Amino acid sequence: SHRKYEAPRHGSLGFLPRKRAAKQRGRVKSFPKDVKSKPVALTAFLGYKAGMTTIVRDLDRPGSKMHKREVVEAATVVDTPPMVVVGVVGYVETPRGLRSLTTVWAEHLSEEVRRRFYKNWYKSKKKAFTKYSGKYATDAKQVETELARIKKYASVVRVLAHTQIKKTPLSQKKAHLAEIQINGGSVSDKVDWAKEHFEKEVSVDSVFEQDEMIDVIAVTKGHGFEGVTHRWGTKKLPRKTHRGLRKVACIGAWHPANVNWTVARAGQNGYHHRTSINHKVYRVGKGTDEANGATEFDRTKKTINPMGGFVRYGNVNNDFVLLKGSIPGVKKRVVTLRKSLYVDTSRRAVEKVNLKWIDTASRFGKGRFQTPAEKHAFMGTLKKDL
Amino acid sequence: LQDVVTREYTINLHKRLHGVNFKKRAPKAVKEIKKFATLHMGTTDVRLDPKLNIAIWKRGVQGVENRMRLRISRKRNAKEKLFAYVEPVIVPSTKGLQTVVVE
Amino acid sequence: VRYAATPANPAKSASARGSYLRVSFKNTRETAQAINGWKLEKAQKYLDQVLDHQRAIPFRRYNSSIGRTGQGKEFGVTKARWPAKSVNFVKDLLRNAQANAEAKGLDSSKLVISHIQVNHAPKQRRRTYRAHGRINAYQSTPSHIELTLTEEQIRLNSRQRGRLASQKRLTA
Amino acid sequence: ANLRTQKRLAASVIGVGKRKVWLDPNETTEIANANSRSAIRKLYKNGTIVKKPETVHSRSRAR
RNA sequence: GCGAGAGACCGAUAGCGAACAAGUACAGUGAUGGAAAGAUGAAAAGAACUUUGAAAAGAGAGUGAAAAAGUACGUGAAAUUGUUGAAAGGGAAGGGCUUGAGAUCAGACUUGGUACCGGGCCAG
RNA sequence: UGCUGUAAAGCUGGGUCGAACGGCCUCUAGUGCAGAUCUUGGUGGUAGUAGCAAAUAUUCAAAUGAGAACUUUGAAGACUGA
RNA sequence: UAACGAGAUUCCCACUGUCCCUAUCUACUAUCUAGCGAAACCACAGCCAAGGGAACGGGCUUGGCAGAAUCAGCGGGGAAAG
Ligand SMILES: [Mg+2]
Ligand SMILES: [Mg+2]
Ligand SMILES: [Mg+2]
Ligand SMILES: [Mg+2]
Ligand SMILES: [Mg+2]
Ligand SMILES: [Mg+2]
Ligand SMILES: [Mg+2]
Ligand SMILES: [Mg+2]
Ligand SMILES: [Mg+2]
Ligand SMILES: [Mg+2]
Ligand SMILES: [Mg+2]
Ligand SMILES: [Mg+2]
Ligand SMILES: [Mg+2]
Ligand SMILES: [Mg+2]
Ligand SMILES: [Mg+2]
Ligand SMILES: [Mg+2]
Ligand SMILES: [Mg+2]
Ligand SMILES: [Mg+2]
Ligand SMILES: [Mg+2]
Ligand SMILES: [Mg+2]
Ligand SMILES: [Mg+2]
Ligand SMILES: [Mg+2]
Ligand SMILES: [Mg+2]
Ligand SMILES: [Mg+2]
Ligand SMILES: [Mg+2]
Ligand SMILES: [Mg+2]
Ligand SMILES: [Mg+2]
Ligand SMILES: [Mg+2]
Ligand SMILES: [Mg+2]
Ligand SMILES: [Mg+2]
Ligand SMILES: [Mg+2]
Ligand SMILES: [Mg+2]
Ligand SMILES: [Mg+2]
Ligand SMILES: [Mg+2]
Ligand SMILES: [Mg+2]
Ligand SMILES: [Mg+2]
Repeated sequence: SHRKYEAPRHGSLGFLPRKRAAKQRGRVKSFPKDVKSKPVALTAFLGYKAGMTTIVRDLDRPGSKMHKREVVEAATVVDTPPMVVVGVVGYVETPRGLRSLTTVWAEHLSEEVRRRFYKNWYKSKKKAFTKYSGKYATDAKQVETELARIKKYASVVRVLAHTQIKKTPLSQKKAHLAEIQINGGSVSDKVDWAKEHFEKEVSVDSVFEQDEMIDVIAVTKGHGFEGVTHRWGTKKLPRKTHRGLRKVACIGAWHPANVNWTVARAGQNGYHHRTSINHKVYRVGKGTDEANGATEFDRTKKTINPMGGFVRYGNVNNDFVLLKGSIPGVKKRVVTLRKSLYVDTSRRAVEKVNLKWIDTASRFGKGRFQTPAEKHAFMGTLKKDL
Repeated sequence: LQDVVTREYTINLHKRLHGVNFKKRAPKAVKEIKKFATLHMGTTDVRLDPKLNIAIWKRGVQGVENRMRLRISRKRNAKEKLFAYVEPVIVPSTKGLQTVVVE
Repeated sequence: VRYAATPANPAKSASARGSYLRVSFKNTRETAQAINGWKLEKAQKYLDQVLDHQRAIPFRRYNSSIGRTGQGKEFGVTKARWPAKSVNFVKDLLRNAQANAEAKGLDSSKLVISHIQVNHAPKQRRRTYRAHGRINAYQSTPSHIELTLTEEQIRLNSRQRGRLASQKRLTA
Repeated sequence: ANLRTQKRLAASVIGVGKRKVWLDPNETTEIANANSRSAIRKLYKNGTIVKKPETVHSRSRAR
């Protein structure tokens, strides 16, 4: 018999299987399509999710009832110290897909990226890349030969870059190393850019501008094993149901005499790889700026950090990206910021953002001050102040 | 390295007992103190002074103090060459106190 | 008494037996197979680390719906346990066979567990009480354990010969 | 090593409950040899066995 | 019932329920119901003694024709199981037919006759 | 270990074992098992699995012992609450 | 027919997680370990689709396919068990 009444399916069949991500570092499935006429530039950057804040902004959207009027908006802070370029990979077009031909490395790799190649660094002789570092002996013709091979045969060139995780408050010492595709210019142009950027820092301001729409690649928050009621949002069974109610009552008809893949079942929830698109860049802050959180209307010399620091992260002492809204992942997660894969000319994409004010009250409670100076001005002298 | 040594420590039993079953808070304060002495003296043989047991249980099964000042002595002992002896230190307040070597 | 396997050189071997031991047969089979063929001192250190949960006994046959552990990676398994009663009975029998080898004058640093096996012993019956006035079995599955420590032309056809000879004559 | 009988005898000799009998923990051998009520009387008089004081229930708040 | 002699009877799941401390143990308020259970060895000669172990036991030794008879006792099947060895194994396995491979077994130089006569088998 | 018979089966090599047993001509029968939710006994897979979760609650030390979460004693923390 | 009713029924006030529409928290489980350790059930077993067929196959025919050993859950099937 048919359903008595119609209802939509619970959950999406396009995000199956609901399994744990194979890696905690989200991987760029697809890079922006290459245009030769553009200048040579990176297409992605790695950062760390610090926390969320609030801004106030004047809206520029004609025809809206909030046009030219202040809106209060949630924003996400991504701590993004400069990444270090250490390598370059060439890819070849084959009737079976892209194939990595050769990887050329820089002469010197920092300890934080050489820890990436170890499970037990403290017990090791730390021999990684020592013979390769010797390959640069006084002529580096092996390196020049591999670079010429990439120039001659590669169609896609990606750089190898690692985060400087020692500049973040994280206790982890392993850097995060990722391939970032180089777009723009010829293959030779890309190879020359990578070689000249070996062992150099690349900042976020060279990849992302303000008001850009960018995508976020991350692994979401893990929740462990979860029942169908919260994993899939199914209806709770009546209160008087025997053996429990956080279930799906019928998991299949008699035929097919199997359980179908489309039925909601209990299992692991969260910790999934997600690609989230169209997050607007409200701010590309600078770590050297002592007024990170100050705007043109709030001239309080103020960093982006809330009072008492970001909860369970610390302070953002680096360059940062302030994104509109929420991004997948948790605090301290490595986040991949990717350039948009299409050209959006909508007013939401082309609006120019000018911030009025950034909230820096404590996130550890109902904070009511933006600054210790404001706190002291409000409360006056305390006993501990003598 | 000296194998025979006495030091005074403050142990924060509050964070170690956070969320613990109320009828298991004093037994777990016993286990946390043993693990504390293993952490500091390096010995899995940890002996608790009965005056320490009285101080732990003084306010019942869930009345364990937030901080306790302990005197821990490593002494020569077996299957364990040394052992740690934990006994209480009576102080006015258990705040602001650092680790001290007792000569 | 007859052991299952007799040693090849009885002068370089020592044996031990334990019969009607009230220890789990399945656990004891797994712990015996975990040290079958080992050096005696290496197996003794290993069984101590098992008693201390520094290392595990891999459960290979009688392991249905038991837990998984990271201490099984050493043996390429996921299902391993730490059966203390079986380890203690096996340690007692290894100690006894080592005493027998010392009484024979053998050298303990050269001893190898060359033979060890577990058989079912006769069951010990008890009673369990069930819903609706029923009685069920509550048996024990005991073990017999035994172990031994050991110190460490071509005929050719007429034409096959003819071909061979004529090939020699070609090579001077 | 098992002073269960001695504690029962001491409770009967003293006239209190077993909860109020104190057996000297440092005199286990001597108490273990006290097989009779006569020997229990002797240890009670010597102070090896002590009648513990009653737990106070004060009527001060009721008054 | 008492006393005898027998059998083409049964041979310990049989024969009486009972070959045994059997109308016993045990059940049921009761009337009643009612089992299982034979076998070391000619003879206990039932393993002194040494050694490891808290002990049970083990290992040597000893008795014996035999311990491949140690009272958990003649022989000691099968189900089921351990170890060793051999082999096979992509959502069962097992079977028939056929050949290969490996293993085992067999057979004419015969009960051969006097360098030769002749024979056996497989083939051209 | 093989041989014989279409077969039911018979014979035989090796191992184990210890006191009786067979061929042939006949007689006789309580004479042949895969099944009967067969009978009695024995044994598996399930499976080291379900489980060992009511009645507030145990802890430190010493003694004893080969061995102590569970025994004894002491100290404490609790309960039954006439 | 006053009164009475763990009797059946309708409406109203109060009340509320019954619901919109779910979320969070506690203990005991489950879980993992040491020890202990059953039972139901069992022709052989265990991937699908169609066919034919005692007219709804795990086995047959034709296809799809198909890679050790497994853990927690689960209730589609075993026309599951009793
Ligand atoms: Mg419909
Ligand atoms: Mg949850
Ligand atoms: Mg109900
Ligand atoms: Mg907060
Ligand atoms: Mg909690
Ligand atoms: Mg399990
Ligand atoms: Mg029961
Ligand atoms: Mg009853
Ligand atoms: Mg009979
Ligand atoms: Mg009978
Ligand atoms: Mg017999
Ligand atoms: Mg014989
Ligand atoms: Mg015999
Ligand atoms: Mg026999
Ligand atoms: Mg068999
Ligand atoms: Mg498979
Ligand atoms: Mg063949
Ligand atoms: Mg052949
Ligand atoms: Mg005889
Ligand atoms: Mg005859
Ligand atoms: Mg008949
Ligand atoms: Mg039969
Ligand atoms: Mg039949
Ligand atoms: Mg039957
Ligand atoms: Mg039966
Ligand atoms: Mg279990
Ligand atoms: Mg239960
Ligand atoms: Mg009370
Ligand atoms: Mg009435
Ligand atoms: Mg069937
Ligand atoms: Mg089908
Ligand atoms: Mg049909
Ligand atoms: Mg079927
Ligand atoms: Mg097929
Ligand atoms: Mg279920
Ligand atoms: Mg079902």
